[PDB]
Amino acid sequence: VSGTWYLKAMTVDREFPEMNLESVTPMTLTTLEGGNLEAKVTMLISGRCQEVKAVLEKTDEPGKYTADGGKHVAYIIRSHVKDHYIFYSEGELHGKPVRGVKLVGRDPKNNLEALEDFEKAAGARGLSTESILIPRQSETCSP
Repeated sequence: VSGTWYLKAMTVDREFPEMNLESVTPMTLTTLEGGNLEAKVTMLISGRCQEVKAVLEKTDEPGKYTADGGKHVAYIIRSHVKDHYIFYSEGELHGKPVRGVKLVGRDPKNNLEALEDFEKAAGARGLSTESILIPRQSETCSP
């Protein structure tokens, strides 16, 4: 899964209306020695370019990862649709609990079959009434 991916869809959390995702850059996934994953992506949130970087540490359970010393737990399941993955995670952001589902794919273009799969995952996670944001794609970040 190493290489470039795109954040194609995501459930929006009601806990941080102060944080609005305006645009997102491509995502770079680099496979760490040991089975871990490094996800890098820059997000234009409320005017500022935030460079995000997460180190996903493997666990005894396939598809399950942790980060920030277990303070963040994530599940990465292959989508029924080729070149897509459904990402789910629970954690804390600024001391406030947060969880969401994200759709990532090799191609930035909208794929309705993948979106349907993503929507089914959001339903399974208990987030089906939350807003869904199909983010604007950008090659770079600039306010």
